[PDB]
Amino acid sequence: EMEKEFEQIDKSGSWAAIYQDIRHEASDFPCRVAKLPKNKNRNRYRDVSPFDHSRIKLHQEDNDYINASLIKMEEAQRSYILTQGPLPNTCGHFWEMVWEQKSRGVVMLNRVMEKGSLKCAQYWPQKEEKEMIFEDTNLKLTLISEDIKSYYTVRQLELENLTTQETREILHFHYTTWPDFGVAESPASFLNFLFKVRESGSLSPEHGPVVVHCSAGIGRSGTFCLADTCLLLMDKRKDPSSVDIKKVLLEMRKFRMGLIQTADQLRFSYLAVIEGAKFIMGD
Repeated sequence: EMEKEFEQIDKSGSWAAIYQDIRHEASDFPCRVAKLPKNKNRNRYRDVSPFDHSRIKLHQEDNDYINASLIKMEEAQRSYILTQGPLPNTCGHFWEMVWEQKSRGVVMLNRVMEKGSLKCAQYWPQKEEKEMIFEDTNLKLTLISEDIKSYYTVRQLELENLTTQETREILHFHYTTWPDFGVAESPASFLNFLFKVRESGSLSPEHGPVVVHCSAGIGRSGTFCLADTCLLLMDKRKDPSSVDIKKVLLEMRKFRMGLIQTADQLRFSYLAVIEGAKFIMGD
């Protein structure tokens, strides 16, 4: 049981050492498109770029670059798009990607402002009567409804391709209570949030991949998809105890660098999977 490894790592207080080992073993692939001069202002952080082989390409010949990666989990049969929080100049690209990739859900794990700085542009409308038009990509975005809860908020958005006037409903799942520093004591509310996304259909194979982002698109975003995939694998396998979280994380890091940004986040991912596995187990 992953839980035994957990308590072992706890007794010997070796979380930084386990986490460091993941950093060392993680894949390294080129990110040459991300690093081209003409793309400097499409990247929020210099040290966080999508690998060329897994990057999402916008369907435009001007510049197809967005800082976003397709994380395709073979065995789990789940795909995710991990991206950075949009920039003042990349909100049109963001919604273009959502349109072109046929996503049904957007999962946002940060607040627009955290620790007194902007982590992300205000990329969706806050009022029904003031829609947003992204002129560079010819999309219209309308707030349809908003359900604010204690730990998260779910919004129904209407995205319209102004070129063809097709419309789709996008579900926006906004986790609003990740603490500014470190991680929560109990994974309970994070798990609750994950199940709400799942229940929405947003993760389901009839749709394009869910779009997941925080500020850089690797820390909280990595936690979300790591926990989801681990739980999915435990449900599907004949031997659930066979699910190795470290091996899943390294597989995911083949598709985007830096997933899980601290040993705290690693430990929390364990916690979430272990606690979550209890519902998944039959209770």
